[PDB]
Amino acid sequence: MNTEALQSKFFSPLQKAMLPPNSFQGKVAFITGGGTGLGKGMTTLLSSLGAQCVIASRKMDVLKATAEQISSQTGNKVHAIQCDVRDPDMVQNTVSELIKVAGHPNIVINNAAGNFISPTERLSPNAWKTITDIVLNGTAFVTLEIGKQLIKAQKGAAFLSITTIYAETGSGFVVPSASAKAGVEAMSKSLAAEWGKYGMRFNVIQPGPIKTKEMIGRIPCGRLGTVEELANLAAFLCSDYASWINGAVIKFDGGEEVLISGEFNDLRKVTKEQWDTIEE
Amino acid sequence: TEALQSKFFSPLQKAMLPPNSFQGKVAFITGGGTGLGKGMTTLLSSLGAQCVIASRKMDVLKATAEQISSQTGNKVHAIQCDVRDPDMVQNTVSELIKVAGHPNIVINNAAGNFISPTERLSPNAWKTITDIVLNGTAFVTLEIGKQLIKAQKGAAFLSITTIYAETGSGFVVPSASAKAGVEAMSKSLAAEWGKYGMRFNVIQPGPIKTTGTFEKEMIGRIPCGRLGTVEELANLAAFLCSDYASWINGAVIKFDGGEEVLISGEFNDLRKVTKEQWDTIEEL
Amino acid sequence: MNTEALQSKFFSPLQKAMLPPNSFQGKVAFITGGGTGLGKGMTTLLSSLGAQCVIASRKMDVLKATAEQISSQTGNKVHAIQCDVRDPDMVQNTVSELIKVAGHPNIVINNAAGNFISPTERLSPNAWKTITDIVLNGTAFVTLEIGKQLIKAQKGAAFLSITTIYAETGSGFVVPSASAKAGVEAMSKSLAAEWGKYGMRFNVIQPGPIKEKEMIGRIPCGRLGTVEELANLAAFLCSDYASWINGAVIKFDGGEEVLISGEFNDLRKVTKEQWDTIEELI
Amino acid sequence: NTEALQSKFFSPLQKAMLPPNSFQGKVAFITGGGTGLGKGMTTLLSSLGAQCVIASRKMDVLKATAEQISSQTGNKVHAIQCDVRDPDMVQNTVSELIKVAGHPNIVINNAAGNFISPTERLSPNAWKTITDIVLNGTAFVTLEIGKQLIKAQKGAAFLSITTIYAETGSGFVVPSASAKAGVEAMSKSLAAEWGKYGMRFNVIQPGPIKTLDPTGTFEKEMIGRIPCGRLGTVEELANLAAFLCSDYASWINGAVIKFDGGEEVLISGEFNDLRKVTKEQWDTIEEL
Ligand SMILES: NC(=O)c1ccc[n+]([C@@H]2O[C@H](COP(=O)([O-])OP(=O)(O)OC[C@H]3O[C@@H](n4cnc5c(N)ncnc54)[C@H](OP(=O)(O)O)[C@@H]3O)[C@@H](O)[C@H]2O)c1
Ligand SMILES: NC(=O)c1ccc[n+]([C@@H]2O[C@H](COP(=O)([O-])OP(=O)(O)OC[C@H]3O[C@@H](n4cnc5c(N)ncnc54)[C@H](OP(=O)(O)O)[C@@H]3O)[C@@H](O)[C@H]2O)c1
Ligand SMILES: NC(=O)c1ccc[n+]([C@@H]2O[C@H](COP(=O)([O-])OP(=O)(O)OC[C@H]3O[C@@H](n4cnc5c(N)ncnc54)[C@H](OP(=O)(O)O)[C@@H]3O)[C@@H](O)[C@H]2O)c1
Ligand SMILES: NC(=O)c1ccc[n+]([C@@H]2O[C@H](COP(=O)([O-])OP(=O)(O)OC[C@H]3O[C@@H](n4cnc5c(N)ncnc54)[C@H](OP(=O)(O)O)[C@@H]3O)[C@@H](O)[C@H]2O)c1
Repeated sequence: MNTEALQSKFFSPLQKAMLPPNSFQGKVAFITGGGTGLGKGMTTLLSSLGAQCVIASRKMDVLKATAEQISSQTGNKVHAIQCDVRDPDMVQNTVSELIKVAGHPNIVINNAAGNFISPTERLSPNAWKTITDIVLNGTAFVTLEIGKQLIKAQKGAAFLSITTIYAETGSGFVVPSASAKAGVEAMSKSLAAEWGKYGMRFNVIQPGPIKTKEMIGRIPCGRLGTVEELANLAAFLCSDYASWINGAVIKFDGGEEVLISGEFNDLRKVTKEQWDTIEE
Repeated sequence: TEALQSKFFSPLQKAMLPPNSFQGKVAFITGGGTGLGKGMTTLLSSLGAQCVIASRKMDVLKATAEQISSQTGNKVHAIQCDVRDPDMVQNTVSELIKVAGHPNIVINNAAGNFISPTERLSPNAWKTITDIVLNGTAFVTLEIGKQLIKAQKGAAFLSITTIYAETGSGFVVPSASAKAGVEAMSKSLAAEWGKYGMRFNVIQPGPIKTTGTFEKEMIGRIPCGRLGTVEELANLAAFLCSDYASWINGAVIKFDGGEEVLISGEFNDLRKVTKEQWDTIEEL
Repeated sequence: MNTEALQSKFFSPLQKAMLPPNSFQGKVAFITGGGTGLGKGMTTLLSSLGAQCVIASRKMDVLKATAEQISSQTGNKVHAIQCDVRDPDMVQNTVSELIKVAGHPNIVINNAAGNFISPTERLSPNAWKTITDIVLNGTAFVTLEIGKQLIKAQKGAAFLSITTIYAETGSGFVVPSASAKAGVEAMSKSLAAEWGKYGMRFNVIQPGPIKEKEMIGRIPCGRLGTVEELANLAAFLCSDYASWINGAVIKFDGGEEVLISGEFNDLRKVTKEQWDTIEELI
Repeated sequence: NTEALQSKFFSPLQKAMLPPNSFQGKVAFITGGGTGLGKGMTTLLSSLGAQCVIASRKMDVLKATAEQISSQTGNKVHAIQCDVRDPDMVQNTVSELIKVAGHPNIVINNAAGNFISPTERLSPNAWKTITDIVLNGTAFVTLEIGKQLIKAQKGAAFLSITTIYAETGSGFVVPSASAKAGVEAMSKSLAAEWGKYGMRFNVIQPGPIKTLDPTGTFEKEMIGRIPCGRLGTVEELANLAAFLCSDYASWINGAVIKFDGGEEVLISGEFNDLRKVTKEQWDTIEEL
């Protein structure tokens, strides 16, 4: 069969829960940006596997609707907490409330982000600072405060940051996002080293484009990723099956980064007949 | 301090994937008779995969194949193969297709290593490691790949390298070079062979439990406070070779308890500094 | 001869200017943090090679002194401008003065930084934010503003960011710095790609420890680096000899990163006779 | 325009950068020294006073190049015939190098082979050929010189020329990508292991250098993938190589330097394809 058909047959999405039913029972999970997109998918999966989930972002309206929607789907409680992660006080309140309504988290997912697609010369200083504040400082603030509380309580936890494939390579047009996300990965590798002694491990997923265009022509797997596939990976990394995975950075991108970064991968449209000619 | 690590990084050694979830799947595992390869074969077999294992020593291979087979009730086939010989590799792939079918899962795990000052290695010793690790994975991949293209079938490929493949390391230089070559190949074929339904990933393991003071010292370099287990490694490998990971391609996953981030961080040696010392140094 | 002597003989520092005399004549360089340490070293060399340098940091006192000190040493004028790089208004005023007194820069060195060595638990959100602000946002604010000006003027420039070896790997105890520095490296690689069309190139040096005994044992070259050595590498990367070097990250660390990062490098104190024993056992 | 800015601001400086005679008294051993990049590097080092020894398979081209450079610089270049994949030839070659010139201060591993081909069309032997020349050849040369240098209590600066795809991998050049990646891991390993012997090891990863494309349109399309807007030159590469092999770089060890006009960062960046978007198009995307 042709490319598209091989890709569809051999890279078909498996969009159901992977981990055993109720495997996350008795675990508390905290997800920033848990009300939409990737955060929402991860919450849905964790809740449905029995985790007690707490989600936090700026828009209380969307947050409550999502918490209520997942709650009635899974039977398990999702708590919503309004929080701007770039404000240390709201963060401190948020963690205080987190611990009151659920208890110390076993799973912390740093997923809240902001992004502008723009030529960099059209960005104001404030536009840049906004992305940096939400992504990097926001993740630092949440990690610092939860980290401090866990040390005091002598409990550990699994941390996961969702970054991006361009965090490692950089990219034009998404520059403050690229910088801030790169900062997030270094933080994770840093705290994986520093905080092992406290029972805290830190890992990263770098996603490519998830269905939530013909960037597909740049994806060896021949489709966009799905939220449910990403969530399975996240759940695995935040589970006890992955208790020895620490400091890891995992690409979830259908092969996109290796494709675009490989110098001669622009020969991929060259036909059989054209190859016969080149070899002569 | 070691109680927090023991409680919070406790190994979970049972099968993580759903029972019988690899039914109808065929897995080919080089170096399948021992260590990490055995543990991976065991897990895949217990989840219903039909496994084929291949390496040089037939007696160990047969014993392992028989021992797993009676534990799981699913058949494991042994094939004698020196992966550095293209003819033997050809016969092996052919036999694999004959007795089990085209593989859905390919695991390149066969390896050799010397721990030695590089200046003590002969050219032959160097070339041996390169042949087994790099050319062998290549030969296996090339041949399975050609058959899969012919048959219009795809597969998930997995190579076990090491944390020093990315960084290099003194004393394991030929291994470091060959394993790095293995990683570049996976990334290369993830891009080239996606169009054929083949995806390619890599696990970089740290020290796995395979006077006892060296072991104790090794742990001091590990944030998770213990060595890894074979069963944990196999859960990760089975995950990567499962349809749950059908959009995972070109990935490199450290399985090391945090060891690489610890040793590679410039100021991580400051972990030995005590709280009372920190109080003094913060005043300065 | 022993290890120490081999290292001494074969890795000896050459602390003199490498590039041809007056090869930076007609070039203007802007160096943040150029009043102390590595910044001062780099200014001294670029000035001594004929560049018109402009240095910028918070403390006018030290900045004015350094500028006069280098100027009298080299004969070429070094302008000081007071600037907190985390304050975008000051950055805007600073770049405007740079262009007024010297001209559009040909060389831009982002070197201003701050750091705390501390357990991460002991950091306040403010302490964290301060490092992030100086290092990442400061470098961004300076680059944004100068870049905008160079695009408007249709001129290009070579940019250089001084980071560190732990920016790529992370490190405990220096976590806000590691994060901000990694951010700076991603920025450089991003703008190397985006701004090539405008004649701007972006490179990075990752230094190890520059002029304790504990490190020297982790440095294959067996000594700390010198400021003059680092300055030669920086000068090369900001020169027309490196006009095709863009998006590069160069470790300047005596081999330290490869040493500490390599799993079996802890075996480096094993003696010949122990190696005899180890081999026999296998 | 864009071509005017790039031409003006990324203009090649193709003359020697290091001080005249700065390599007098030094000996340099270069594999593949007779052609292309190796030749260019040999020429510069000779011109700065180094005694060069070049080695590869074809004695005819090698001897010609050696003579041609010697006459241009007045400094002797020795040719030695050697297949780097043959450990016995390598041993004889190093022994000759030491007898005719001395223990090398500079070692440049530049000999290579490559196929551009769908991986499916490669025989085992074709794959093995690339691995043997690039990885094993570099190892054999390094192993033998290293052993001699240790025995003599001398050190040296080692340099390997790889490629931008050694770190990323790449379809269509898979044996070469793998072997070159092995070469990089080797440099990093020996930077750590052999520092104690006074040996340092660095790498340059070149992008496309001005020495399949009969019309000239593939080259033109390659340039569109390069921020600097041109291909690199041999003389520029040679300048970077000489810097890394000079005493000015005596504290540079385990480093990997891209020399690529920004190509690798351009192609690796997910959203860099947005460089095609015009000012007017951006005016609408930002207005939403
Ligand atoms: N979707 C993809 O194809 C893709 C690809 C690559 C990477 N990613 C990464 O994956 C993550 C998820 O992104 P997404 O696509 O699901 O949604 P998104 O468009 O990135 O939305 C960001 C989320 O973060 C929250 N947020 C924004 N500012 C906040 C703040 N100051 N404080 C607290 N929360 C804040 C938002 O909720 P509120 O508005 O209520 O504050 C929202 O839920 C991001 O980190 C992104 O970088 C996604
Ligand atoms: N164990 C660890 O702490 C650890 C840590 C990091 C990475 N790793 C990696 O994990 C993998 C598994 O190693 P292990 O610890 O299970 O034990 P091992 O001693 O590395 O196992 C070697 C395996 O490779 C096979 N083999 C060797 N030469 C072969 C050849 N030429 N052709 C075919 N097969 C060959 C052996 O079988 P035969 O003898 O029958 O040929 C044996 O099964 C290796 O790739 C290793 O590099 C292990
Ligand atoms: N020194 C080493 O062994 C080594 C090792 C690794 C990395 N590095 C890196 O190399 C670079 C050189 O640092 P260094 O060691 O020379 O001194 P440093 O302490 O790292 O840098 C301080 C410099 O930055 C300026 N600065 C601080 N905050 C500023 C702000 N808010 N706005 C403007 N300027 C500011 C300071 O001047 P004012 O006080 O007047 O503001 C001073 O000149 C740094 O980027 C550092 O990260 C150095
Ligand atoms: N030019 C570029 O655009 C570019 C780009 C990326 C990387 N590179 C790298 O830069 C280096 C130089 O490449 P190049 O373009 O000058 O030519 P090349 O085709 O890459 O290298 C051929 C050279 O290697 C020698 N050689 C081949 N097999 C040998 C063997 N078995 N033993 C000893 N020598 C052998 C050849 O001499 P004999 O025929 O006499 O044996 C010739 O001098 C290579 O390592 C290449 O990988 C170049």
